[PDB]
Amino acid sequence: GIFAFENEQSSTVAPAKLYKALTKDSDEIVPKVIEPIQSVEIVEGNGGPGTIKKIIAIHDGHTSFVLHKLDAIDEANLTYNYSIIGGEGLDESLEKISYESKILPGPDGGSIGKINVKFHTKGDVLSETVRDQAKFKGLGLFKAIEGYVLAHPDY
Repeated sequence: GIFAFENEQSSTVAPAKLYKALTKDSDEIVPKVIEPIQSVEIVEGNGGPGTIKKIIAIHDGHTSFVLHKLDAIDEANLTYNYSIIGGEGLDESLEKISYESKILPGPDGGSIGKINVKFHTKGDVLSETVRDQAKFKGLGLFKAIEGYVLAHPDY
């Protein structure tokens, strides 16, 4: 099954600056703002579509990871599409989770972040907890990165 959700967040950060933090600089920012995440390492690719990162974390004392794959990036349009594709951090009920994001300009030099999240389930149902766990994580990450650039614009 495929279950799709949309979220939109307003931000006061300038669109190109928010976009850069979410894309080019996320590997650097995330471990600062998500304590359990220790590092983000590129394991395949050099930046082409298909580049895979291992997001290494500890949770409840045990190191694991999720794998993150770049599906498409288009800086000129401030768009970025990625999937979570495996590792212990991806629920066993899921083939993958795909994200399609886009940063639009807002009023007064700010931004609007739009994301479309697609859960690819192995079965025909999407467990509520699986859905909610991942939505909390995703929008927490956007908010954590956004909050970082707000408090540390000179990073």
